[PDB]
Amino acid sequence: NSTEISELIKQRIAQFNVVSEAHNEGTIVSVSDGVIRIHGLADAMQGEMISLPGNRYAIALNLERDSVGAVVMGPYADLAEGM
Amino acid sequence: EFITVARPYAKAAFDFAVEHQSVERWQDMLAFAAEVTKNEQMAELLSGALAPETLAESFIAVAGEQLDENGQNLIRVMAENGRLNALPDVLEQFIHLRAVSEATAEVDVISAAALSEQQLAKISAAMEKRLSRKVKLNAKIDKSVMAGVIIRAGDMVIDGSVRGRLERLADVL
Amino acid sequence: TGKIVQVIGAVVDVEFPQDAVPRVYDALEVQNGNERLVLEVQQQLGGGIVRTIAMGSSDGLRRGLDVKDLEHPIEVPVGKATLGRIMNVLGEPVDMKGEIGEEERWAIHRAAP
Amino acid sequence: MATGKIVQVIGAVVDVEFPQDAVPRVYDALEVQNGNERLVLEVQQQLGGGIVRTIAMGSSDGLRRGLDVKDLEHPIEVPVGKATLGRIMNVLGEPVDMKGEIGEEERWAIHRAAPSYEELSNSQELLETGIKVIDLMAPFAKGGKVGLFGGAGVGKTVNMMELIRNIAIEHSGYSVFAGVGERTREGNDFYHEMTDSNVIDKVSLVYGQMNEPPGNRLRVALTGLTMAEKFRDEGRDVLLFVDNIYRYTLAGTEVSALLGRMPSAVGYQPTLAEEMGVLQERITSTKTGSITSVQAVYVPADDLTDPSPATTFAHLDATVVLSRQIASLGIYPAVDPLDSTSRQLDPLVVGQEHYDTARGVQSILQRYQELKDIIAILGMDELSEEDKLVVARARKIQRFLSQPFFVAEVFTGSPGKYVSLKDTIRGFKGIMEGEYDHLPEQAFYMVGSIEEAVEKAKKL
Ligand SMILES: Nc1ncnc2c1ncn2[C@@H]1O[C@H](COP(=O)(O)OP(=O)(O)O)[C@@H](O)[C@H]1O
Ligand SMILES: [Mg+2]
Repeated sequence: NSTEISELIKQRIAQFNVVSEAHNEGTIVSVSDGVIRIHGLADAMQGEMISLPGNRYAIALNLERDSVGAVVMGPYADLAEGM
Repeated sequence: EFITVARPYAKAAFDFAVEHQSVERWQDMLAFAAEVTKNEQMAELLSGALAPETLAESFIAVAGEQLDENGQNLIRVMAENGRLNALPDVLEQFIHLRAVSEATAEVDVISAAALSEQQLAKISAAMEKRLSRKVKLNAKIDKSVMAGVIIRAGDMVIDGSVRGRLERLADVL
Repeated sequence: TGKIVQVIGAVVDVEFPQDAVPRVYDALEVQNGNERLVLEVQQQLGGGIVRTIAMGSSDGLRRGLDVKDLEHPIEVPVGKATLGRIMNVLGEPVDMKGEIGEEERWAIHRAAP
Repeated sequence: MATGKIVQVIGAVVDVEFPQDAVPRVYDALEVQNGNERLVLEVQQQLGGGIVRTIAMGSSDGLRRGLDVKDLEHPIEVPVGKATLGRIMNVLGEPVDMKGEIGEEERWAIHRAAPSYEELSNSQELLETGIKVIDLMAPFAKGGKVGLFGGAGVGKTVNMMELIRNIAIEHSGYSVFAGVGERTREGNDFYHEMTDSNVIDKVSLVYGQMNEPPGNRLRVALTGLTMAEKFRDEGRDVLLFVDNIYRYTLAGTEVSALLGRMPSAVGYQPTLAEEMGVLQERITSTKTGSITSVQAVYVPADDLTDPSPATTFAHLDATVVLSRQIASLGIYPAVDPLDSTSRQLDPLVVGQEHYDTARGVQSILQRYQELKDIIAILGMDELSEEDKLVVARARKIQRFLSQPFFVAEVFTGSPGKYVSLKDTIRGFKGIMEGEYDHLPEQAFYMVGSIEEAVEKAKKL
């Protein structure tokens, strides 16, 4: 039922209204010791500056699959998940 | 590779489907789970770092046409361990396990052209005497064989191509 | 609101709902038996889990206990009240005299001048 | 068409995923547009299903996950031939001298196997050099490997510039200079020196400096060999100068752990000996043609026991160990006569008078060394007269090993001296036989032949 079952899935996914992140955006998923992990952010170059909430920036140093490692330039105790 | 993490869940499912006489239903259920796990949006939900409980609800709800024992649990427990990318491997593991218990071998034959269906039936009965299983031949028409046949029987194979003999003779020289 | 999920020696992991996870240096409170234990958050892991350090004895904690999320750092008395007295890391009085009569309390994580 | 996508970029290491058919094989090249910059990747591992892990031959900055990669179905291939003479190139064989295209006739892959055991050719055709200590203690044949071992600042480069002057100008054959991990200033100073002396028309230069990402420093040594091996296969006699073998191994160390390898004894890669072997077994003189090579070898921390210098000692025909002590004492070149040797130092192949002189010199200096701490604590008065004699002759011998170089004139303000081999023997034999026992030690310091030792003695 492969074509029918995969349509059934596509419609139920859309109807649940789960949705992709935009390219050039992501979310912080872990904050620890001045290093953050961001999910998403597909169009991030290595060494790029990513704007945090606030005027704070982080440098993207590590481009894993399914994660980004960035380093925070300043005080970091203000950040959280979901940003 | 996910084969190793597939193995505990595939064995638990296969050990369980025979306690409930529904191997045939479980197989198509897992083939379902393997096809949905390939979807490009579902893979983004899988990579999206929800907590396992709310992610589990976000997967169980989307795959509701499954039994309480079967779908809602296997998908949740593999989701807590983050193993759901193992599902295409859990499927093949499950199939193999079945073919083992049912004393079957999914023998493949390869040839330059079709066999006479007397050749092929002889091949079946002879492989069933070489092995100790009910064989299930499937042929392939590969023109590089040129003549003869290859019989592949899982990890074991039997080369009867002329090309293999030609390149063997080229090295006996 | 949250629950203890791991107790590894001195560190304690607490799981919170997705929308109210404590900030990177907030303090939490647990009733460890008959005693109240303060925890200090160190890391926000993913899925609303935080790693914390126990400000007291970590024995007796059981997984599944319920923590209480205070919304401020460790805040200690300061000034003329804390002048003849012995105090604890939590800024509690440790001499057998009564309470410290402070007008003000400061969080202990501040910035250098 | 493009066929792969980048899936990880951790530091200098890039992973690319391809269809499970036609995955690139090991040591292949790949190409990606790093913005406007064409970036080359070299495949190092086939790992997992369809994935390859690779090293960037350029800066890794500016790469995104999901960039398209095109697989060139060959290794890194470099220009080889006469068109390479007089030109500076990078590891990829691209001109860095701004004189235009190379104009090559042929291009060759930098990864190739070494000569077979039956191809190797025996030689004892001893080269003569102006340097006294080397020609006395470590003479070397045409077609042999020479290694200059030292820690930082002991004279490796000044020695190699002197040997390039003395050997290469008499040599009529083409030469290759491989600047592995060289300082950019020293590379420019060399290029201008050759350009002024008009010997640049017979040297090909490959430069991979310190600033370049690890893949360049890793692979630039192999581009040097690939050019020298083209000249050898034409049948020429070639001179190959390699500025540091050490920073090839170090360029391997930096990237090794990111390639997933478990660490070895001193943090080196597990494959240090194979990586050294595969490179150094190509540098050989075959029946068709001869490569003669001089290599400088950095000695980390000045310990000759560190795995990297320790393994390379077993590949070389002559090993000139420089020492920091002798340099700190101000004796130049700082060659240690006790540690340095050659396999051409045989009575059969050198003159038997040469061999006897060398054995004498080494015996005397060894006998001085053991006396040193005795004199330091208990004092010179508690030697005997025959030891007071041999301690004097030892000091005279240890001065007569020093020499002014034409390329070490800028540092010291004195002319440069070239001594013929025969004059060297004649002098050291005369000193040991005591024909000059009456001359002061400074009459031997920083002088040429022993006739110049008696002229300066007269002035003294
Ligand atoms: N023969 C020499 N005469 C005068 N100075 C020398 C001589 N050899 C070395 N030096 C001094 O020691 C320095 C360090 O040696 P050099 O060869 O330049 O670097 P390295 O030895 O590390 O390759 C030289 O730059 C020079 O200052
Ligand atoms: Mg040097």
